Amino acid sequence: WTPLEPKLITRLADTVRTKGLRSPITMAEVEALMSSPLLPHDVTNLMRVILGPAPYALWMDAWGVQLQTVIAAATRDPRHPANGQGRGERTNLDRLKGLADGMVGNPQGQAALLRPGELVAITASALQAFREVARLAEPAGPWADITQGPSESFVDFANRLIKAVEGSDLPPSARAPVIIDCFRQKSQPDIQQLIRAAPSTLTTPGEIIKYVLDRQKIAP
Repeated sequence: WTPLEPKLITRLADTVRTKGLRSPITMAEVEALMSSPLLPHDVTNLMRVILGPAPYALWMDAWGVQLQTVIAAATRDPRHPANGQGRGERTNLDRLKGLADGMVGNPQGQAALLRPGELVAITASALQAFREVARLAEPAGPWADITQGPSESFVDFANRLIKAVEGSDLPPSARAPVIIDCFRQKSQPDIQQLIRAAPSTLTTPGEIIKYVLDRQKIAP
């Protein structure tokens, strides 16, 4: 786990802003730092600094497509650098994500696992996702967009929310009440009433659900 210096990125991003986020210099400056390969996690951290958390999420969406494009591209052209080595290994979105066994929980080891080149793909793909956001401008939320539905399980959804919050720009405290707050934010009245009727002795993304589930039980 190698923490990158945001101060440096901040200075670079500062120039981008001064030059205009919608300006070309952005790609130049961004390409300057990104000139080299990096991790996907840091990519978000970097972009987050360059672009607020609002547009950050938008970058994720574009990043997803950009990443997918690389996967399909590699699939179409058995000569992609993001590929293990040949058309045998073949690149994967998950792999580029770093969820591959041996890569999860290990950034350095993950990069060392991923041949030299795929990183660049992420860097470029990230740059592409950036321009996508620069073009757009929608104040969307990470968890704000996440809403609990009747079609989707409460726990299943809660996981998606928790996972979102976990990978969101929140302080060391908002990562608990925000998730639960989300539930009592919209969700349903039945569930809402459960949370609202919940005890004031617990307020974490675990006991709240555990309690709700404990209450839900199985009448029928």
